[PDB]
Amino acid sequence: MINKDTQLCMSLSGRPSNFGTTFHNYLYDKLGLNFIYKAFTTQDIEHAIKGVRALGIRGCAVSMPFKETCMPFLDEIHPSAQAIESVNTIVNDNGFLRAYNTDYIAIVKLIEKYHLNKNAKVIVHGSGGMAKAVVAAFKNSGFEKLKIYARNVKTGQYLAALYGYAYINSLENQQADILVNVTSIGMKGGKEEMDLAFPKAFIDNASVAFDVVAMPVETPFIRYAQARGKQTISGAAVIVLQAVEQFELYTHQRPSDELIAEAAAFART
Repeated sequence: MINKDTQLCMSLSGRPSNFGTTFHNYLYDKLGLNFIYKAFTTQDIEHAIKGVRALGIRGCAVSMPFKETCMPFLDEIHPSAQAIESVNTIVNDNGFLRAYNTDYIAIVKLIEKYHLNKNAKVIVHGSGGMAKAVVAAFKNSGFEKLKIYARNVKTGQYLAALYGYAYINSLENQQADILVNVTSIGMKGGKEEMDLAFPKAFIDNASVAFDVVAMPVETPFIRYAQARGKQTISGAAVIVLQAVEQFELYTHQRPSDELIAEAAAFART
């Protein structure tokens, strides 16, 4: 039951999804919070962000293609967003817009949650999407042994140079303990849906398979890792935790694990 004091939280993207509108509104209801959430789009990021401030909108998720173009209009870029020079979350504190990156925060949190060993050898396959957030999260968690495997050579080399890691154009001779997929390989509907993000021989020799692809959870990479009894981390965990972190920033409440799982189930539908 909306009233004048209800706070609006929102998202801005070139192609809005229903995930956050479903997920956040469910949790507001369950937690007794006088908040509503809606996804929006725009063709004018400048006046959209200036609008969020002027209208007293509390919270705004930022998606492609605005994660960098929003930044000139914000008041304070927090370390999560500084770490990868990209914003996915804005919190309006009485007109002062503070910027975060909860994809980065989520990845750091999952590294910790799964007790990944900073002495282990990591290979990241991919140079786009979540690659930068992944690479930075590992670096700032103290991992020194990481290689970026990617088909885009210049972007691959850049990411390695920026974070003090190495670039490889192939997997020959390489061993690794932690395999992370940040490509579109395995994505439902993609041309690479039924492809492996890493070769079986590589997965066999690894201990951890972390696939940032979220749909399906059971990509060929994840499924094979499970068939070999390896530890797995799925992209669904990333999407959910990054949303939870936004929710907590906006409302000052962290929902329980039980309610997050119900909300996630409500929103996958």
